Amino acid sequence: MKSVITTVVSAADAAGRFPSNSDLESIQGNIQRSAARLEAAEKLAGNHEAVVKEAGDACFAKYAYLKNPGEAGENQEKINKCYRDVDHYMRLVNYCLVVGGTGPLDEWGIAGAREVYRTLNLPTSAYVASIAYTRDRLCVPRDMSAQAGVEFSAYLDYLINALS
Amino acid sequence: MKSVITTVVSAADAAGRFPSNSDLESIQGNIQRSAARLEAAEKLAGNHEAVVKEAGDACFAKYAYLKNPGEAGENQEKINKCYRDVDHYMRLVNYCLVVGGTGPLDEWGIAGAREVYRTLNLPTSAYVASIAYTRDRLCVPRDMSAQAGVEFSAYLDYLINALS
Amino acid sequence: MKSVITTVVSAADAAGRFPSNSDLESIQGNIQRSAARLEAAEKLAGNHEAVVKEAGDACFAKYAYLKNPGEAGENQEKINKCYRDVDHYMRLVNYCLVVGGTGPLDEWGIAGAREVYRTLNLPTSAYVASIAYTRDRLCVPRDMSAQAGVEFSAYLDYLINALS
Amino acid sequence: MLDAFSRVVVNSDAKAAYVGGSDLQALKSFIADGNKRLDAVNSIVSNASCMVSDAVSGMICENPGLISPGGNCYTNRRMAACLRDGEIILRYVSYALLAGDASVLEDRCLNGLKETYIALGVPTNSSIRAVSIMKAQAVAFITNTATERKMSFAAGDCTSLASEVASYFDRVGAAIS
Amino acid sequence: MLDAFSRVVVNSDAKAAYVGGSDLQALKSFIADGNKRLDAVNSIVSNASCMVSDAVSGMICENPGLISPGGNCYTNRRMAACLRDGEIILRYVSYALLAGDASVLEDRCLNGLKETYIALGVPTNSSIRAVSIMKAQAVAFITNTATERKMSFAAGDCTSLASEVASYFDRVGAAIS
Amino acid sequence: MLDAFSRVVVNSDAKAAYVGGSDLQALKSFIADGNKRLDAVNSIVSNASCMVSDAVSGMICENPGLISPGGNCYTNRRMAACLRDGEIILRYVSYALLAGDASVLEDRCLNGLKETYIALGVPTNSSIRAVSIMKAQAVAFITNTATERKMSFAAGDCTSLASEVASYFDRVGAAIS
Ligand SMILES: *C(=C)C1=C(C)[C@@H](Cc2[nH]c(/C=C3N=C(/C=C4\NC(=O)[C@H](C)[C@H]4[C@@H](*)C)C(C)=C\3CCC(=O)O)c(CCC(=O)O)c2C)NC1=O
Ligand SMILES: *C(=C)C1=C(C)[C@@H](Cc2[nH]c(/C=C3N=C(/C=C4\NC(=O)[C@H](C)[C@H]4[C@@H](*)C)C(C)=C\3CCC(=O)O)c(CCC(=O)O)c2C)NC1=O
Ligand SMILES: *C(=C)C1=C(C)[C@@H](Cc2[nH]c(/C=C3N=C(/C=C4\NC(=O)[C@H](C)[C@H]4[C@@H](*)C)C(C)=C\3CCC(=O)O)c(CCC(=O)O)c2C)NC1=O
Ligand SMILES: *[C@@H](C)[C@H]1/C(=C/C2=NC(=C\c3[nH]c(C[C@H]4NC(=O)C(C=C)=C4C)c(C)c3CCC(=O)O)/C(CCC(=O)O)=C2C)NC(=O)[C@@H]1C
Ligand SMILES: *[C@@H](C)[C@H]1/C(=C/C2=NC(=C\c3[nH]c(C[C@H]4NC(=O)C(C=C)=C4C)c(C)c3CCC(=O)O)/C(CCC(=O)O)=C2C)NC(=O)[C@@H]1C
Ligand SMILES: *[C@@H](C)[C@H]1/C(=C/C2=NC(=C\c3[nH]c(C[C@H]4NC(=O)C(C=C)=C4C)c(C)c3CCC(=O)O)/C(CCC(=O)O)=C2C)NC(=O)[C@@H]1C
Ligand SMILES: *[C@H](C)[C@H]1/C(=C/C2=NC(=C\c3[nH]c(C[C@H]4NC(=O)C(C=C)=C4C)c(C)c3CCC(=O)O)/C(CCC(=O)O)=C2C)NC(=O)[C@@H]1C
Ligand SMILES: *[C@H](C)[C@H]1/C(=C/C2=NC(=C\c3[nH]c(C[C@H]4NC(=O)C(C=C)=C4C)c(C)c3CCC(=O)O)/C(CCC(=O)O)=C2C)NC(=O)[C@@H]1C
Ligand SMILES: *[C@H](C)[C@H]1/C(=C/C2=NC(=C\c3[nH]c(C[C@H]4NC(=O)C(C=C)=C4C)c(C)c3CCC(=O)O)/C(CCC(=O)O)=C2C)NC(=O)[C@@H]1C
Ligand SMILES: *[C@H](C)[C@H]1/C(=C/C2=NC(=C\c3[nH]c(C[C@H]4NC(=O)C(C=C)=C4C)c(C)c3CCC(=O)O)/C(CCC(=O)O)=C2C)NC(=O)[C@@H]1C
Ligand SMILES: *[C@H](C)[C@H]1/C(=C/C2=NC(=C\c3[nH]c(C[C@H]4NC(=O)C(C=C)=C4C)c(C)c3CCC(=O)O)/C(CCC(=O)O)=C2C)NC(=O)[C@@H]1C
Ligand SMILES: *[C@H](C)[C@H]1/C(=C/C2=NC(=C\c3[nH]c(C[C@H]4NC(=O)C(C=C)=C4C)c(C)c3CCC(=O)O)/C(CCC(=O)O)=C2C)NC(=O)[C@@H]1C
Ligand SMILES: *[C@H](C)[C@H]1/C(=C/C2=NC(=C\c3[nH]c(C[C@H]4NC(=O)C(C=C)=C4C)c(C)c3CCC(=O)O)/C(CCC(=O)O)=C2C)NC(=O)[C@@H]1C
Ligand SMILES: *[C@H](C)[C@H]1/C(=C/C2=NC(=C\c3[nH]c(C[C@H]4NC(=O)C(C=C)=C4C)c(C)c3CCC(=O)O)/C(CCC(=O)O)=C2C)NC(=O)[C@@H]1C
Repeated sequence: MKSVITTVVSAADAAGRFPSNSDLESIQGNIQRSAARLEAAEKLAGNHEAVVKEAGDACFAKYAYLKNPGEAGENQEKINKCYRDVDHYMRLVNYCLVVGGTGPLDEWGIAGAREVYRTLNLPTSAYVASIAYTRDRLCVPRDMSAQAGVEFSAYLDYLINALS
Repeated sequence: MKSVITTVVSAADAAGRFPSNSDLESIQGNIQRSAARLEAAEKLAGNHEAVVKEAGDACFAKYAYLKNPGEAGENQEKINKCYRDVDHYMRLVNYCLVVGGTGPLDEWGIAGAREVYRTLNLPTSAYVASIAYTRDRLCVPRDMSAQAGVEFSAYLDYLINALS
Repeated sequence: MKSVITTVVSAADAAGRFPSNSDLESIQGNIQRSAARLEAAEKLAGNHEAVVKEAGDACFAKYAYLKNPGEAGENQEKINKCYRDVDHYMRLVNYCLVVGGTGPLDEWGIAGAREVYRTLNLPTSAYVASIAYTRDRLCVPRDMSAQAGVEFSAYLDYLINALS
Repeated sequence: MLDAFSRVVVNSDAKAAYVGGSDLQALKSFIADGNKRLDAVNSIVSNASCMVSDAVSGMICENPGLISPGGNCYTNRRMAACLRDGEIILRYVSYALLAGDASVLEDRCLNGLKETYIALGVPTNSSIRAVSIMKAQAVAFITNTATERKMSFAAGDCTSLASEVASYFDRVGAAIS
Repeated sequence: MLDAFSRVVVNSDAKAAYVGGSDLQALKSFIADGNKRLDAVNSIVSNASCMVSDAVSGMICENPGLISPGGNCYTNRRMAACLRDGEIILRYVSYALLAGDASVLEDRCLNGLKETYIALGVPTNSSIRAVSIMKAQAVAFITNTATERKMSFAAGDCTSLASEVASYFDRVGAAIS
Repeated sequence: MLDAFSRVVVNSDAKAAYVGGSDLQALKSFIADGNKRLDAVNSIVSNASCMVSDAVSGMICENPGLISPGGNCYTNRRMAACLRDGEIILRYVSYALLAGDASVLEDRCLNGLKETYIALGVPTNSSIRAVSIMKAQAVAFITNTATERKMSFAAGDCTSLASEVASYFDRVGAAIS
């Protein structure tokens, strides 16, 4: 699960080394930055249903064709799977804010996504519309502090770029 | 077992591919050519004892020294193993005509032959004399059609070249 | 265990070869040289306690600091382990004289020695002082014949160079 | 690997026998019906993406716990692996149909697979249901009786080819149970 | 590998749950006490050579048959291997302490080790005693109560870190018994 | 691998003992009789092709089912493998005789071989008969009592060398039964 800790430990292990100063110094960065990301994670945890509804709504408002026969949102059960998928990504963003790295997105959300969405004929731009809507809907300092926004937005761009 | 089918399937598998048009088109060649080779195979199946007797006789007529003390045909049991070996090759030629490829010769007759014949001091030219005699004894259209002869002769040259 | 025999056998095996003349001829060298080395081995076997006492004594006479608090010979049990280690090397030299190669030193005395002596803070020069003392104490023909001395001395230099 | 022809050769060789007229009528029919075999393989490969997608989605909509956390299809990585396995299996069944022999499927796909699925925790029962659905799809395509798509053929009986491909799909379940 | 944070994430993910305030107080403390954790890891790595040396020598002086012929520490090659294993184990325990999670130790060091020691004839009981001695040393260093050396720290309570590293050392014996 | 000399060294080392006069008389004889050992190895390697050929042919003429279809010597590929195995075994027995120790044979040839033959279906009983024939041939050559060929030696007693090579051949059967 990529994070500050796991990156430095993996690198030391690959070299047969004990932890040393740059490893400990890297981890001091955790101690400084954790407040901003854990603020974003808590805001997310506390309000994900409303966030996910707005994001899924924006997807379908942008792409009404999705609701046509044979398209990815042709019926209610498929529509609900779409909002569920937005909820999964938001939960993984919460996980990345907690871990302080992209590990939970990389492992549980991005790896194999291309193959899945292509095979199941789910258009990537619809996912990107959801995540981008959320990134641009973010309101600082209304919703959270500036640095909590930066952390939150970084993971949303990371996912967008991963899908693009 | 090398054939038209196994060559194209192996190649598609090596590439992770479904069968595609050139694979199916290759196999259409089976459907066109099978009549000529199955004619040769049936003629062989029906008359192998006479063929093998003529071929083994020609070997020993060409190489009377084989019957001297310490040579490969020094007694009757060794002589009979020689005609048996000619019969084995002829049976494998029948198999190649049926399969439409060299697989049965390659796998069951050629692979390891050099080592065996050298170790057991069996002269290769005696085998070649048998097979070449059969190739040149072939009589078209007396024995089979021109294209059945071509198929039959191709496998006999293939074996000769394999031993040379 | 490196020796004349094992070197030539290993080389033939690596090539898939039966023993051949240079292999047998190498082993004739055993038959010529064994007398000199087995003389040295027997002299060693018969007088190792006296040899080892002189060698360990010379180590500590050269390096009195070893007996200071926190050094490698700070107490009697550690001192006795030092003479024991000299005895082990001498026993391995006896083994090399018997085998006609460095195998027993390489395998049981040299391999991993650097790591062990560095980790346990045992100074290599103290070992070298013991072994060199023995090499220079050797007295020909008082102690053994000239060629037995050459064999004995070769293994002592081999170990010195291995530690240097 | 063997094909229909080399299969007969293997059986004959076991008895040191030449292959002659009596044994050759079956292979003569194999050849006479060869265009049908090519068409049957074409009807599968031409719909292979939709087959795999629909079969694995069908496995899941019947057993939606597969996509709960801890389900074996949960996460994109697992869903992608499963879809990949679905296509691999179809690809090897399609080789078996083109060759008229199961050996490529058994040797290169099925051997080792039960142990592997056991080791990974891939549920062999759901795997069998995905495979049964592809069986249903394959038979439909080969007999041009698929509900959502028709293809183009000279009219004739392909019952035997449909039966034969079903036997290859049935091999996968047998190997993994 | 996981760390303290990704551990919580794994547990939450099993329930499809977001990590929110209630679960976050523990990780907030983990962070608030983070300098202590860095100091504890520093006190071990800074004395790692002496630890391994003293622990393996201690194993031997308690069981001197280990260096008799046929003993598993006999010859330099065997002694060097054992010392190497001592340091490897310490290195992975030190990763576990820096990460606040045992998974790097379990996954990369402990898995396969019992079978390996069984196969080689490395005595798992003596191995456990070397590990117990390093445990004793590690706790001493982390609490600045080592008899022969002190290091420099702002005064405070590191009982929990000492307990935690002891639990990692105790994992090694558990895996190899 | 060990040879006769390093064998004694291994045994002495187990007791932390120097090798001295008492133990050295056997190795002194080994050396004094060393030219005989070289001659014995020469008489085998110089006839090795004929030995293998005759032994494997002898196995077959006694058990002609081996070359029926389904026999383990049937096809050139199988016959070539068997002949290859015959020569490998002889080559390792010839190393053991040159070294005066079985360890090269046991370690590099015999270890793993029963399992392998079991896995491949190579008949271990026929394998033993081929090996027994090479034993008979080897003893004949070393004692210059082969019926079809004599070699050149200064006259003397090589009973012990013949006994010793027979013990190495007898090791192969023991390992594969
Ligand atoms: C979940 C709600 C769910 C499904 C998803 C679905 C799975 C399913 N599918 C079949 C049968 C077929 N699927 C076919 C696939 C295709 N036909 C096409 O035209 C396109 C190219 C392609 C992909 C869409 C085909 C050909 C069949 C065969 C029957 C038919 O033609 O109608 C089944 C039935 C399985 C069986 O018989 O055992 C299932 C379960 N069903 C779901 O409930
Ligand atoms: C054999 C005669 C024998 C030993 C060798 C020794 C092994 C041993 N060591 C301990 C405890 C510790 N060793 C420590 C190591 C060090 N302290 C230092 O200052 C340097 C840097 C470093 C290496 C010398 C430490 C810190 C301890 C903890 C206790 C302490 O500080 O005094 C034990 C006790 C093990 C236990 O409690 O189970 C043993 C057995 N003892 C021998 O008998
Ligand atoms: C099948 C009809 C059949 C055989 C083939 C044969 C196998 C066999 N061979 C022996 C004994 C020996 N073979 C030897 C080989 C050679 N001697 C040579 O001069 C050349 C160089 C070389 C290869 C031809 C030798 C030396 C012997 C030892 C006896 C002897 O010298 O006469 C046996 C006897 C095996 C036994 O004693 O258990 C067998 C079965 N016999 C066949 O029936
Ligand atoms: C069951 C599978 C089908 C069905 C198949 C039939 N195909 C028949 C004839 C035929 N098909 C092809 C195409 C095939 N041959 C190729 O070479 C290639 C690609 C390389 C393919 C895909 C050909 C050439 C022919 C021969 C006739 C022609 O020239 O068009 C056929 C008629 C009987 C026969 O020839 O055996 C049948 C029954 N028919 C069906 O109705 C189901 C759906
Ligand atoms: C138990 C392990 C110890 C102990 C540890 C404490 N350390 C405390 C403060 C502290 N320590 C460091 C060093 C650490 N931070 C780093 O960034 C690096 C290297 C990159 C290291 C090794 C720092 C920076 C601080 C913060 C205070 C300062 O600026 O100096 C501490 C005080 C409480 C706290 O800050 O949490 C304790 C208790 N103390 C002990 O007595 C035992 C022996
Ligand atoms: C049983 C194996 C034999 C037998 C062997 C004897 N060989 C004797 C002497 C001898 N043989 C060699 C050849 C050997 N030494 C080599 O260096 C090499 C190749 C590098 C080979 C093949 C030598 C040099 C000698 C020494 C005498 C000489 O100079 O010719 C021998 C005599 C007793 C002895 O020296 O130990 C025997 C008995 N003799 C037999 O009759 C059976 C068949
Ligand atoms: C929303 C922007 C889309 C949309 C989405 C649909 N997704 C469908 C299925 C589905 N989604 C995923 C990814 C999701 N599952 C996970 O486990 C994780 C991470 C933990 C994520 C992000 C998977 C793997 C699947 C397949 C398995 C399943 O069915 O749940 C889906 C059903 C597709 C179908 O049945 O054909 C839809 C409709 N729908 C939309 O309109 C836009 C494009
Ligand atoms: C920002 C520069 C604007 C501004 C934006 C408004 N946002 C409004 C409501 C709102 N926003 C969100 C998503 C947001 N809440 C979260 O908890 C997180 C992430 C953790 C995000 C991105 C939601 C769910 C809602 C509706 C619930 C609520 O009111 O909080 C809003 C209200 C009216 C509207 O719906 O458009 C506005 C106007 N407001 C500003 O003053 C600056 C200029
Ligand atoms: C005929 C042109 C030769 C001749 C041949 C002899 N062959 C002898 C043995 C033999 N032949 C083969 C190859 C054969 N066996 C197979 O399984 C297959 C393919 C399926 C083939 C083509 C093998 C492997 C062997 C060895 C095993 C056996 O004995 O059957 C043979 C006996 C040799 C001996 O005992 O020394 C002879 C004499 N003899 C001739 O005069 C010409 C050269
Ligand atoms: C051909 C250009 C000549 C010709 C040749 C003759 N062949 C004679 C008999 C014959 N040929 C074979 C081998 C042949 N029969 C087979 O079944 C196969 C392969 C499947 C082959 C290669 C045999 C076994 C026999 C004897 C049995 C029989 O008569 O069929 C032949 C008879 C006299 C003789 O033995 O020399 C001749 C003259 N005949 C021609 O008219 C053209 C010029
Ligand atoms: C040599 C060029 C000198 C010489 C040297 C002396 N050596 C004396 C005694 C002695 N040497 C050894 C070690 C030696 N004995 C062995 O068995 C082996 C290896 C197998 C070695 C290297 C020992 C253990 C001893 C003491 C027991 C004994 O006397 O043999 C010696 C006696 C007086 C002294 O201790 O210094 C001398 C003078 N003697 C010479 O005449 C030439 C010039
Ligand atoms: C889909 C219908 C299943 C399902 C499938 C999963 N398979 C997973 C991994 C996997 N599968 C194989 C065998 C496959 N690879 C081959 O090369 C061949 C044939 C040549 C086949 C049939 C392997 C070796 C592996 C491991 C390597 C890899 O991951 O690709 C898998 C991932 C397991 C995991 O998460 O650890 C899944 C989910 N799972 C299902 O629930 C339905 C029933
Ligand atoms: C020391 C406290 C023991 C002891 C240790 C020995 N270990 C020996 C070999 C060995 N150890 C391992 C596992 C180690 N390597 C790894 O990479 C990792 C983790 C990633 C670990 C924990 C392996 C794989 C091996 C074999 C390869 C090698 O030799 O390095 C060993 C040599 C055994 C022998 O002589 O055959 C020893 C002596 N022995 C003891 O008596 C104390 C209890
Ligand atoms: C001959 C007297 C036997 C017999 C032998 C067969 N052995 C076959 C294959 C084989 N043998 C080995 C072991 C061999 N290779 C080594 O590298 C070493 C020592 C270092 C030895 C002793 C291996 C690994 C293999 C498999 C790889 C290969 O084929 O070379 C074999 C082929 C078996 C098959 O057809 O599948 C045969 C026939 N068979 C007999 O009936 C007599 C008793």
